[PDB]
Amino acid sequence: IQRTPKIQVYSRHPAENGKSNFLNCYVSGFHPSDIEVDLLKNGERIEKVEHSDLSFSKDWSFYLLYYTEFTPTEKDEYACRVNHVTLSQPKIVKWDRDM
Amino acid sequence: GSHSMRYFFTSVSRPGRGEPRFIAVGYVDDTQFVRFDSDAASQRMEPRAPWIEQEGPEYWDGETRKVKAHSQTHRVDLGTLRGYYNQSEAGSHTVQRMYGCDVGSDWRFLRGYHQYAYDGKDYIALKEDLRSWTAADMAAQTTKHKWEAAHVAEQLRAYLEGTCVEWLRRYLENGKETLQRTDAPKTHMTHHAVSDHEATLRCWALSFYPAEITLTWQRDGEDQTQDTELVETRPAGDGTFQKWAAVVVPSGQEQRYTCHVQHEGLPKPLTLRWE
Amino acid sequence: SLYNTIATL
Repeated sequence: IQRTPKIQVYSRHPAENGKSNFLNCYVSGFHPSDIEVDLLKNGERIEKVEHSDLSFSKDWSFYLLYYTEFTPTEKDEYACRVNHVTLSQPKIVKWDRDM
Repeated sequence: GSHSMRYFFTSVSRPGRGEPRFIAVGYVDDTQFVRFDSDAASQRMEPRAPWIEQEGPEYWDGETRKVKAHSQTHRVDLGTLRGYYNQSEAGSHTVQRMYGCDVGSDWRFLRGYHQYAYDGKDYIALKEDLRSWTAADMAAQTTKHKWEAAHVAEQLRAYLEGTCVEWLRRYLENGKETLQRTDAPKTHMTHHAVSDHEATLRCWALSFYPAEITLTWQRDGEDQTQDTELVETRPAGDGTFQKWAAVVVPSGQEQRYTCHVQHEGLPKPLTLRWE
Repeated sequence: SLYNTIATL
């Protein structure tokens, strides 16, 4: 069977302009495991992104955490781009400081 | 005060060229301590937690040898399953396995498990009694008959009740500084005006461990589920977790709502209310 | 610590 991914974009610590932090894109509940995940800065792909080791839940669906060190500003925009077999087109979730 | 140890294994066939992708991770409660990735350069079981780096060479050589034997069994299984289901060799398929043991508050064996899945669905699992099997379909039925005659359950029961419990307790002591410590959630509430007459109250739970937690909203001392939103618990990335719950309320009536936080790291539940 | 033996499907 196939399962579409749930997506959450957020920072590790409370966002504060000028202060180093970490940007996370958490994808879960999907199947199969092959998935493409990219973090974006003003529409452009970030190179220094890493992710956790593939693991799964009780229902067998997978989850992965993608992250990168960053420094938020009042202007720069951030978002997570996810593509999967269950998706007609790449899905993009913009980062929201209050979420 | 219960604890557990679990191992997760995933194998994905690649018909185009080569062997299946194999990834294995080990966990103690919600802390990952080891991993193996067939795509990595080391080709060895590797440490993912500081407290496991205490084990000597014989440990790592032994774990590496076993995880490799594990990947080879999965490689064979993918082929066997492809036949059981009469499927083409052109498509990629997935086999997953999870096993482990739990110790109760008395630190004695509580329960063990060994489950298997093909393409994201239950295939065969070892029952709680650790003597009988649960087969989802007729492909799994053939597997079950073969494992009964070979007495696979008995062999597993010996590991799950013995070796598994013994090593879980050893890891718990070696990494007691973190593994036997609970991190109470750090809470606060935010307020956002959505209109001239409505506002959203968001209750935050940050940097807590273990992941298990319950957040609930009440209005005038009574549980409320309508007009609320609860996100799934997520990893902070530093070993802890995060969660929040939000409710839409009439501007000026914020004081009627209370957020209730339950977590084992808290002597008694927390109650937050907006200023 | 991983299990030593593992039977096939």
